Amino acid sequence: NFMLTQPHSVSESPGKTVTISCTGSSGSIASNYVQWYQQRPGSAPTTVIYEDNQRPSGVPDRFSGSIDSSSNSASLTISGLKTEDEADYYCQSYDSSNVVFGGGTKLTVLGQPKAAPSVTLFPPSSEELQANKATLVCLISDFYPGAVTVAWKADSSPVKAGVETTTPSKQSNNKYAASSYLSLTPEQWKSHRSYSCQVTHEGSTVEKTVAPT
Amino acid sequence: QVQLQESGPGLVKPSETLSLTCTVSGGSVSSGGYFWSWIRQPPGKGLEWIGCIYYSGSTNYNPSLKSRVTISVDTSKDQFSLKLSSVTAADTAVYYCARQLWLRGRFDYWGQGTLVTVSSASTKGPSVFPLAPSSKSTSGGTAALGCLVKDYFPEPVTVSWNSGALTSGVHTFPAVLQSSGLYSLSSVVTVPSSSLGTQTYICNVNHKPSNTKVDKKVEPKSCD
Amino acid sequence: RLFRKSNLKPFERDISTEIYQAGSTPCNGVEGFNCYFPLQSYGFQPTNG
Amino acid sequence: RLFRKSNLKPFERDISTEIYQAGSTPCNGVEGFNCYFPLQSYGFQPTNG
Repeated sequence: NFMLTQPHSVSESPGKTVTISCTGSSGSIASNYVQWYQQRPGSAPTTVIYEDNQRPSGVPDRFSGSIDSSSNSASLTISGLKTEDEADYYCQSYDSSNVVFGGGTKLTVLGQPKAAPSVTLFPPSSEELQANKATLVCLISDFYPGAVTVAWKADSSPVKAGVETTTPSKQSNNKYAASSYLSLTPEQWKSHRSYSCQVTHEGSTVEKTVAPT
Repeated sequence: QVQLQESGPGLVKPSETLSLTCTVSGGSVSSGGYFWSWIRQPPGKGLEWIGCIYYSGSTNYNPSLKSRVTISVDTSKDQFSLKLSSVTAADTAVYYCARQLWLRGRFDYWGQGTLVTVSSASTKGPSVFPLAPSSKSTSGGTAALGCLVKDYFPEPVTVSWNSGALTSGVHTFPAVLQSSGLYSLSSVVTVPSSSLGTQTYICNVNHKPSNTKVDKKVEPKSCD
Repeated sequence: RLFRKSNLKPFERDISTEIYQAGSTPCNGVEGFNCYFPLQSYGFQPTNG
Repeated sequence: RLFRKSNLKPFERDISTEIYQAGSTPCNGVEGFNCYFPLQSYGFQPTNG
């Protein structure tokens, strides 16, 4: 029942010094070796320090670890923060034939230009109609800030059932992109004269419409 | 030096058997007195230790994962494999086979993490539908066209335009959960309106988990 | 506030935006090296822990 | 230059146009309270003494 207590979020400005704790509940930290791991998002972890006071060959001198067995908290002193240091930190122990890791500490620093929400619409295809399905796709792209609200409209009638939208996502040109889908039956597609998707962004509204043709 | 490579499928159904094999190139499993271990990491969560093994029959397991982990070492093929039983939906984690020497020490070399998201026993092929551009689908001198990837399971799907020839203006959107279980997304490209009736645009939607490759041509809408 | 010349009496408010000498520089009692006003801005964020 | 954060080594140049902080509070590097622009114009005049 030995676990390593690690702070969830630690955030400081670059260039200063920080302290990351690793606290053991039952077993003392001086009983077993503690290994710290620094892992990029979407990448394999890499050992940043081991044996509690000495460094691996490859990392800078700033990654220093200390052991305070009185409070049962293992400390990792990191000084002079940079851009590449913004990553997950995990501490390891061994207990007794059962390797136990830490909770995890990541650093987050806390930038896009404004843009115009170009919106395009498509009607359901004939191949989809032959499959007894219909879907109206609403697309929001090249916009900033990434906070848009979607509202489908039937024949002058709001639509909420079957509405699926996507959270705004960063593009390659530093803008946001978004989507909205309206699952619909083939007979309801031809029941109304027109279907329109309205996009509200920063007060302004961009509206397009489609019709069964 | 030495490197570690994982294999095996990226999927497993609920209440089934997982089979992930990690291979060794550039070194020997039996030589050096070297141990072997597996580590998983859920997305957004901390690392979790599964178990460790020796080149002999010595092994040890996490008591949370006890009586469920079966790991074996075959020296002839110079690799080691882990078998997991009674897998659930909470076992969705990025699995790392871990080259490590000191049992109380460190995982000095890490293999690349294979994504194994446990499916919801609903794996199925995608339904690709064309998105026909029209006069109301363009705003100015540029037009938009794409393909709709709807009703597929599980993640992910790779969509490419003209076998990767068209990359500029191509936007890939994250998927969203539908009203009933399944996923849906789309991939679109912005092109000038002059090249609508003179250029052919074909989207290539690939679904490796369902082993389905669908090529759908995109044409302007024909009014009927 | 981060800095002070010495201790302060309890139940006393200090609004001094006057130079604090970390070492010893007069710097016209306005600003310069080794002389800063003690006031400091925070680092609040709704996405904190 | 009238204001500087720290003492400077001999034989160098200071060109940094960042708003010097008269107080420890950051101002996002803008001419606000407790933070003033370290560069100033001269007062040269042909009719001086």
